[PDB]
Amino acid sequence: MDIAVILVGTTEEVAIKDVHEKDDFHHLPVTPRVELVTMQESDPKSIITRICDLMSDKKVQGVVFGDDTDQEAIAQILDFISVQTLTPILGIHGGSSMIMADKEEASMFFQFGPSIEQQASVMLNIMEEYDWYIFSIVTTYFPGYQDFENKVRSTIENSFVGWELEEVIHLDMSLDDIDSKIQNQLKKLQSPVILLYCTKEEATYIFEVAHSVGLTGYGFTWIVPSLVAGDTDTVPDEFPTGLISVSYDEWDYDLPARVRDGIAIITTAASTMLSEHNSIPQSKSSCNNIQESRVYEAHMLKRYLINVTFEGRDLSFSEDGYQMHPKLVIILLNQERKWERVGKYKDRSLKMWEHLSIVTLEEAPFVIVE
Amino acid sequence: YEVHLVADGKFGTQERVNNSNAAAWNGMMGELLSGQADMIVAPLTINNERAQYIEFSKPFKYQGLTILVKKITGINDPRLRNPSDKFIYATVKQSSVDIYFRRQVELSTMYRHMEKHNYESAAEAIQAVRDNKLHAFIWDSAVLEFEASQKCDLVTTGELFFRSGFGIGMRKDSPWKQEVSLNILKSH
Amino acid sequence: DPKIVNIGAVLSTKKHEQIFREAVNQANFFHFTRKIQLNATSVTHRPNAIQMALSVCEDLISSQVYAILVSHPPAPTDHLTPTPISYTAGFYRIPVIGLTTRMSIYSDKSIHLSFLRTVPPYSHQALVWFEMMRLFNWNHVILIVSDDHEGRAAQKKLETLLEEKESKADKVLQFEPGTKNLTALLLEAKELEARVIILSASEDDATAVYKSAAMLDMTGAGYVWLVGEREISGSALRYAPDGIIGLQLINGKNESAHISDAVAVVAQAIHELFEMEQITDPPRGCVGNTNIWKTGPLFKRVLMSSKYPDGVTGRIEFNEDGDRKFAQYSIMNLQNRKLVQVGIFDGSYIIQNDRKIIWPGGETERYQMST
Repeated sequence: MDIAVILVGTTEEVAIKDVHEKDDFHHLPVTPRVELVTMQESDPKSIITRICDLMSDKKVQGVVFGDDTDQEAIAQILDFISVQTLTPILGIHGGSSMIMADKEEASMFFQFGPSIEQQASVMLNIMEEYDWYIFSIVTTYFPGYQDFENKVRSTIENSFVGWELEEVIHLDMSLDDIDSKIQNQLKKLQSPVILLYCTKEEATYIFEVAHSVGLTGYGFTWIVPSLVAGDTDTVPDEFPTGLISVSYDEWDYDLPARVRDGIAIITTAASTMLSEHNSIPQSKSSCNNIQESRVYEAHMLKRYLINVTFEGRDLSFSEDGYQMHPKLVIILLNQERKWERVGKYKDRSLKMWEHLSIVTLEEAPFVIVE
Repeated sequence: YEVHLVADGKFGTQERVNNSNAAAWNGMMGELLSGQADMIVAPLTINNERAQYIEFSKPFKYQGLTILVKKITGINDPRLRNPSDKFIYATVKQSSVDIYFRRQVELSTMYRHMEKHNYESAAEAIQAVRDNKLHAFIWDSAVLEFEASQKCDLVTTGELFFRSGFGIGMRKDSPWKQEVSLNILKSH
Repeated sequence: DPKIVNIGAVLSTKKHEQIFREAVNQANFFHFTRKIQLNATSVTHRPNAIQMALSVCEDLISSQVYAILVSHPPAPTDHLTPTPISYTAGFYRIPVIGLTTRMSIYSDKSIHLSFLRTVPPYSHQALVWFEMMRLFNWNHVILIVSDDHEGRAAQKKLETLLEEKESKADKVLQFEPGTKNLTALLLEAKELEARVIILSASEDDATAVYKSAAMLDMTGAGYVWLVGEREISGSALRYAPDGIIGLQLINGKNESAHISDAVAVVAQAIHELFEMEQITDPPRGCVGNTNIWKTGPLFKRVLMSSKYPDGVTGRIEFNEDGDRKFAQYSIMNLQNRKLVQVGIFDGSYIIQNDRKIIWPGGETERYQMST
């Protein structure tokens, strides 16, 4: 097979990328042929240009993209490229890993990412783990609302337990306030556990407002989906400490390990498609001309390709194109500016890491041991 | 009129999938919203949870829950309050009584004792008391009193609690129900 | 001293490029050239997505474009060939404006966050259908949708429209791709009391729908048809039932008008933008910049709010999704197996043309009583 992978920024050529794949999966009857290129700097014009130019020198049937960047747009651009080449592309970190619009069905694209419902589920699991039964949701008109409410309504509703939803608040960041209408709503809520959903910046404003309201203070606790923490590299301390939020793993997969997983997915998919039809996946890569004939067959591969496994570990994707079995970490804001991992969560299940002692004895009905 | 019994033995209950609000309450009620039947004639208790979804005809009869024991001080029985592994009190899981137990917070503790040793159907539940497998049986009177007459080996006791009226279901949009209630009263 | 502000676009033909540059010069002439000036850079459509995205990163973004315009190509390839750019531009949050592309999938802010358009979608068409409802003074109807983001969004549109008012679910019907024969679902439809029918579908699908529907004689009087615009065109047109109510858009196949107006809006937006400070030029070239352009979202915010009601295409305002608002549709009737305008819809209020109404069946104009 013919494959290509790219790394952007860090100002470096790095041995570890060969080290990454360390000639991984050589055992597989089909061998990966890899061409590596890096670019110090990225552009939609630059990125668009380089991969196709690489199509001309490599004629690769798959691509993995990786970046040092915090940039949202890159992933989406790559989705467009998937639509354009009909050549699979995936990404293991940064912007490509960052969430994107619902992918075109015809398009083939993969990200090391996730969705909104799943995140809400993790928030619920986290709350359940600490047994925080009573909570409220502060949300904004930002996309995904009341689908967030809806997902929560089903998840909270199904369970036998009597947990309480106290308030749901919808406030438009647009029509910015002299009234401190956000202060006026937020001040009202008495609940100990708050789920917040908004744009990162909006989170800054809402938190300043909460600090004024006194909602950030002890015994109340806040829980957040992926978006607010974002890169996690930069953290305005406007966020209160003890803020609990979910984010992609880091110490679980090295940039090189993640690339190895990607190569493994592409070549495992190639192997499964081979096993099924005994047919070479290799296709003409050139974007400029019309898409190569027999590229349409690749379609079946994707339908087949959605779940790919290596190392007894699932890379399985989901219809959106996010890992169908993506991996995730429970993170908290450690004192000062630190983001420190706390729990790990994957697939269905999650795992996270005046006293006056009293003694008694069991009696008839008074004190009963069961 | 043309009548066909609903496929599901259950009258109806909300169920299934999580996303948005998905599917609809299984059973004859579901047929009513679906339009499989435009009007529902059956012994249906009338409650608010259902009531928002559909219009309800005026009731023409009353009835409540009670207990059958072979010949229990109250709906609140210290004997219930003093449960015993030795003295069973039996019900059907997924029977509406169970919904009363789950939905209500005040007695929520008492539900679990009932949950133990549940029976699948009405005949088996009456039989257990008749077979003397279970010392007590809890169900709404309308089904139970007729049986109480049928054997007399078994008896109903206490005061109907958690009772309710029975009425004919129609969509709020259908005006015929306006006559129905008007007729129901005239029949009363 | 002057400042040169670039703009970029992708259009069907060089003639339209000249129209673009001409319009840009018109914008320059009629607004202060002392403070600021506008400059145009552009490239032809590339056969594939990749050459074009590469064109944006290289040929356009190297000129530091503050925004991009895009139009559907002369020969449509698949659909949404302006998918990639919005993605590439989306990377730096450089605003994108379509003249063409009625596609609904751009309505979701998530996937395309830089995308604005001088048009609308199909989901919003339900407003017309909803507006249509005012006319029949019937609250009970039936909805038939394909299963996809399009149909489900449409369902959302009628229902969101219905929710403010008392909730109306007379009936709902969902179908799945590739089934040439759907008869049973309509058999289910007949059981339902409501006598009015409405549908949304793919080009191939509307044919199968009408074909199956005529079999059960749901095209007869006491039954009514309301439908989307795309559905009525093509092979489906051949098989359409009489008296149907249908929808048509205006100035959708014309790039030039939308060009002049879009650029006018862009000019107004830019001139409104520079009133604010802390502006930054967009990134120079695709190469070497992994970072977004901080101004871009602000530019989007003003551009969505940018008024300028007088325009060649009509009034200009943008909905929350960035989709165009207060758009105008032309109602259509099936009279004598030919398309006719019974009326035209503009703004929030429908307008009734003098033309004869077409209804289904042996009716010039046409709940149902279930004994």
